[PDB]
Amino acid sequence: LANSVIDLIGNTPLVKINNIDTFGNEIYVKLEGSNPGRSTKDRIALKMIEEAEKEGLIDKDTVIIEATSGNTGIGLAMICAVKNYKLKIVMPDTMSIERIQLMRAYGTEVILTDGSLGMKACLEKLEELKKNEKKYFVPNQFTNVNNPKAHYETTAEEILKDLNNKVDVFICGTGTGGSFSGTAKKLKEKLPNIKTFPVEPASSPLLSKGYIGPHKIQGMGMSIGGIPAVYDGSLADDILVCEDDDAFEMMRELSFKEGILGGISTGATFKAALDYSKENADKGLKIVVLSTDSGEKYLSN
Amino acid sequence: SLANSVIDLIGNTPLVKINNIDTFGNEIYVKLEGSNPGRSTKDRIALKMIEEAEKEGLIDKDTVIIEATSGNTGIGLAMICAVKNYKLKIVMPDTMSIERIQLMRAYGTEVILTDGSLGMKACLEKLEELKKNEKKYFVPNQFTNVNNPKAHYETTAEEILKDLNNKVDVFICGTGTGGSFSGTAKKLKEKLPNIKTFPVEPASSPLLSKGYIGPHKIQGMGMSIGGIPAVYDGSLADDILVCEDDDAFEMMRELSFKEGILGGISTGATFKAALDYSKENADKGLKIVVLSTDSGEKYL
Ligand SMILES: *Cc1c(COP(=O)(O)O)cnc(C)c1O
Ligand SMILES: [Ca+2]
Ligand SMILES: [Ca+2]
Ligand SMILES: [Ca+2]
Ligand SMILES: [Ca+2]
Ligand SMILES: [Ca+2]
Ligand SMILES: [Ca+2]
Ligand SMILES: [Ca+2]
Ligand SMILES: [Ca+2]
Repeated sequence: LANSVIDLIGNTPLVKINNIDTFGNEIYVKLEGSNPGRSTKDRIALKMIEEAEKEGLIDKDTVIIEATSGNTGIGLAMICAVKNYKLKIVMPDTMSIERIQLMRAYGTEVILTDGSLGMKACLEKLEELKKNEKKYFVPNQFTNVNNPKAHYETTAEEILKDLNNKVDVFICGTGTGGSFSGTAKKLKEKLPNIKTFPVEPASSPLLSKGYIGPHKIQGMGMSIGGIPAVYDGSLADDILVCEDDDAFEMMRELSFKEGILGGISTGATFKAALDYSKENADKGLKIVVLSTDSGEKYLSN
Repeated sequence: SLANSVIDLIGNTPLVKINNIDTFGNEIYVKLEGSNPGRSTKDRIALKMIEEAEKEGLIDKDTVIIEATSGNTGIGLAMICAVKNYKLKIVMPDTMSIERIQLMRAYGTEVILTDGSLGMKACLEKLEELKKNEKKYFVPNQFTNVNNPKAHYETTAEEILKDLNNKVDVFICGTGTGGSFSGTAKKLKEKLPNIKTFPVEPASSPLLSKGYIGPHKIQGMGMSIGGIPAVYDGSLADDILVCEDDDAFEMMRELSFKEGILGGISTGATFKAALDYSKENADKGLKIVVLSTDSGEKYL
């Protein structure tokens, strides 16, 4: 028994890749789409809220307000439904409409900004919304230590446990950089020789080339006007990248060949990992790819 | 939770207690079959129908799998066939959610549509033409295949018994084929002779309770193949429950708003029926289990 869907967060499965040729290394995909909110962000939504509760920052009538590209908003929405908190989300209008529909299904109010202005415009709009709220809490996933800490505490421990501490490589897409940075930090503490790589959009190559651009890999990319505080670049053994169309193609390869329905970022991160495996062919490496969300919410794209 | 493929993730779904919605002094637990990798309970029957046919020698590498479905059985089959590299063709009514078509095609399925005003019977008729064009095929036929209710008899029911430590008073389940209801109820009644088990049908297509069919919006429920499916066992039903379309939608929204449970339309219908039942039997301390057949994302 679970007492609520909150008890279903985490403990997600790790699936081996069987049909796609992985070049003499083993690739495992951690399916964060299995979380009740259908993304890894359920983990950070839960920890950011639970820690704020313990700190006395959230009353029953505190309005939670967050800027998000979607999944953190969905995770927060689901948790706020269970907890009976009021949530307002600011999101760009360029993200999948299914994100809006999911948040609204849980009772969350959505405020939209012009997506050509990036997540920075969301953060600016949130400042305006604060002026009309008597009592609020902003989780601020871009700076809140409880974003990477959630992954340090749970995501990484699950990887270590499921693979019996045999992990050579970990690869993860980045937006805030929290899932990469928190997970890689714990993995590196327990497995000093592991290699950990973040992925970013080839069309918004902030970490690899120093500039941003428009791209279609929803959830990835850094558009707040700098590198998020929760990203820890010292953990990156290299920066990997993926083109928009390659990300979409790999998403369909995964569903056609493995029955794995992941999001666009999963396609991007997996493509990067498969390229890495090919470059490192026949080494018998155990490579773990984080699939951030499931692919259901991208049928409209 | 290391898995060799998504097939290993089928089953062992969670039972969640309802805590915010008023359940009238009984405990209601929802079995969340949306947690399956294909997002419905039909993953269980897709897996058993295919695995049993493999063992029988009815599926070779070049055998085309052909099935009529309202969606979820097709999605389950598609995900399993993707892993196993079998060619799948599905016939579905054009009145079901477009997300069903997109999901099945994502897994590589060829999806053929029939006019939904004609019901599932039209899908079954269309299967005849598809059979003529294939040298090797297997039709799982969820409406007649005992491996549909047997999957639930073997796994779903045992998970319910295990998770509640054999303390279950009432089981309530929506019907389309009748397989999930009939398989699960059969096992539960073999182990718990006092348990009450109820199927739910759409109030506006009350075939079992009133002997006629009609239009409804509770996708996945209802019987439109031209009679009662062979896998439905009406001797297990302690009564026939129903739900109206509007109430099913309202309850779907109540579940997501108040419990953070995003279930399909049939989950709203089945849950509303269980709530009504619980209200009529208020304050008896009954342990009521409701099967939530699928998750709600495909209805957006
Ligand atoms: C198939 C289905 C049903 C009916 O289940 P049976 O076990 O075939 O009676 C109910 N709800 C949904 C969402 C379904 O896909
Ligand atoms: Ca150490
Ligand atoms: Ca290093
Ligand atoms: Ca390209
Ligand atoms: Ca009462
Ligand atoms: Ca035999
Ligand atoms: Ca195929
Ligand atoms: Ca195909
Ligand atoms: Ca009504």
